[PDB]
Amino acid sequence: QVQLVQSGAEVKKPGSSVKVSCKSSGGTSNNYAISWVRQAPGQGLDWMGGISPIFGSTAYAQKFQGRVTISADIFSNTAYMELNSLTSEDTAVYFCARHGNYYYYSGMDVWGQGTTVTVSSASTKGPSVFPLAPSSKGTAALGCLVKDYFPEPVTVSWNSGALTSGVHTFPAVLQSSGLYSLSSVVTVPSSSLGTQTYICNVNHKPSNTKVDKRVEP
Amino acid sequence: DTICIGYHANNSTDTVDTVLEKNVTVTHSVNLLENCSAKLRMVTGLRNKPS
Amino acid sequence: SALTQPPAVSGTPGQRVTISCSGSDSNIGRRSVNWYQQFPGTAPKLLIYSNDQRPSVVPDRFSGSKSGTSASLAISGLQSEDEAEYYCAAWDDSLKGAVFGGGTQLTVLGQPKAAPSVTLFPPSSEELQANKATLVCLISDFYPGAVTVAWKADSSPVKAGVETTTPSKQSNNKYAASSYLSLTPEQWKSHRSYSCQVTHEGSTVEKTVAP
Amino acid sequence: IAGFTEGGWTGMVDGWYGYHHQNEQGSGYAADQKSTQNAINGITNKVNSVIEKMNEEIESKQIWCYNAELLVLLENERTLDFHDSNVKNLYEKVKSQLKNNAKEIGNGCFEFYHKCNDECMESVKNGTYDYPKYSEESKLNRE
Ligand SMILES: *[C@@H]1O[C@H](CO)[C@@H](O)[C@H](O)[C@H]1NC(C)=O
Repeated sequence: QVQLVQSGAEVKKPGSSVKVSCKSSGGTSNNYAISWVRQAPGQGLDWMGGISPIFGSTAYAQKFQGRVTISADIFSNTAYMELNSLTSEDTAVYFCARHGNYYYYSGMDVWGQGTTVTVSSASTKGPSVFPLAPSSKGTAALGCLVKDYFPEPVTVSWNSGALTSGVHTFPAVLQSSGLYSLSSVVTVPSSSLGTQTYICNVNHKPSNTKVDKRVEP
Repeated sequence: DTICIGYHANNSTDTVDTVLEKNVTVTHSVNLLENCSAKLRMVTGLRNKPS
Repeated sequence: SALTQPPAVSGTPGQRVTISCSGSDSNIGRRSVNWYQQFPGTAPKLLIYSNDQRPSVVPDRFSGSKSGTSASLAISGLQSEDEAEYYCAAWDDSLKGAVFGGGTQLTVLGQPKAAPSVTLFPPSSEELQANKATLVCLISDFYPGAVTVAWKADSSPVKAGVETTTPSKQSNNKYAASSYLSLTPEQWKSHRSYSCQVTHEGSTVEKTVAP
Repeated sequence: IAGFTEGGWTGMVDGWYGYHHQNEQGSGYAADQKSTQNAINGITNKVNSVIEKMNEEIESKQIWCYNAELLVLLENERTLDFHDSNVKNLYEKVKSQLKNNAKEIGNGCFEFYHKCNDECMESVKNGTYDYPKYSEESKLNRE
């Protein structure tokens, strides 16, 4: 079975360029057409262009023309997408897909995991965490606020990951200020509050920040 | 009403040599110098003969 | 978008529902149609290709049709797992590119209405010390997963600093969401009350905090 | 305008082998998806195979350099002839479909003795052409 393997997620300041890779693992895709399709966050699919290495084709969307360089390598079963003159608007998730045949008319039936690329003029920052005390509620809610961190993503666990039931961590919110922020909450029995203690494990790899915080009433 | 059967052509300038012919122009070719003879062009496309 | 898709469709389990694609002659009119299925945060999957062809693995309840410059995707006997975003696609002869629809949101609502439980949090003592204030609104256990959040200062509505996350599903299948109002400490100290107004299916729930 | 005997089609970008049709509805280039893909499946297979064989000393490495360059020549030969074989199969794939419902103009083109609309054209291309459907129409026009 054929598989598509993309480089990990990338983050760049505007105007630089980023090159994303696609490896055909477990077989070759040289005999297939491959396309790069991008999804802006919460947006529809957008065709950037494609390449068919044996056929001898390199194709471009009219809109991405002159700014993108799509190249391929038959020996390594790898396809490349290079985007240039990056802007914040180029922030998206980028996919590679293998078609049914050599050309782009056929449906695309094999997809890479996708590589997320984010363009922001800011740099790396550690999150600021603040506890959310249980004032309100036979069941109650307490939580953690993760504030002002760049770039994505941050992981949160509770009590060294031992606490799992009823825990929900929200999607992060990108601040007008340009910093991501998010909240984590858990629902617990009201009875257990005075007795049982709660600590949140927050890890942010990009800053390489590891913070433990205890939430108290 | 007519229908024609035809083959592909383009402006590819790539040339390769074959046993019988030398410098045949083709639509696409791959260069094997990734892994010397200076030219190790292998044809993938077909012979380029524009209208 | 070269291809026209409805923003959202809805169905109850067991129903047959249809999704439309409106194009011009340059694309659908002259080209084959492909349909894609996407689950959130994951890569798309190919559903229909060449207008009506279906992959071997895809359930037979999926079918495709194309007429003129418009195409339709039909899913009969709708199931809960089919809830996802759907994209029509075609090659465009004028553009010499693949074009996509805006995307179509299918909702399979197999739960009875659940109004949200709202719990609103005041700024932490630490955060104020930082000279920052944020208010956190937690909306939980509501179904279906669409709500509107409004923030009030005193009894008057405010919009600066309001940033709201999109609904996400629970373990118990209900949706949950969070909203934040970012404040300067003086703004927070000054007005007597702040309220968070959540509206779900036409009914408003409110929580209020005071310094 | 012809046609593969006289030369290649610059108008066709979407295939190695294809059709060109002209009728009341229009004139246009189309690719034969089947035969080209087969070829690509074929061309790529040999290419992968050629690479696999590849991996006093100055002197021997010159020997080895020889070994490749010969192989390229064989496969380049085998390759171009493969296409030339394939284009033939397509013309004839078509000539076997049409029979006397059409004229072989020579140089690689066919002119129909019956009216051919886009739907009939397509029937020709996919191998489902209905000879009897137009065969009465064709018999008359010849005379
Ligand atoms: C090969 O062809 C080119 C024209 O593309 C010509 O300039 C060159 O001299 C030829 N070389 C040989 C060795 O025939």
